[PDB]
Amino acid sequence: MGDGVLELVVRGMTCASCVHKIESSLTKHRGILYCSVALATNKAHIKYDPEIIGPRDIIHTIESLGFEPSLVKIE
Ligand SMILES: [Cu+]
Repeated sequence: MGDGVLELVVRGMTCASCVHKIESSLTKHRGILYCSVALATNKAHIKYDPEIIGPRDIIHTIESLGFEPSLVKIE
């Protein structure tokens, strides 16, 4: 219970192809309520249910796509 959002700076992902790579690849794992990623600040925000899946798992998941994630939550 209780939602959550976290932003990770995803170094490597930096064109529309990479955007849709992350976004589409994310929108399938349980926990993910909403993804979106933006290249302007090379950020990915994953609105994951902060219970069943953790920042670790998101890190590994994004790493599997070939871009380096590190949690920040800027805004
Ligand atoms: Cu790209």
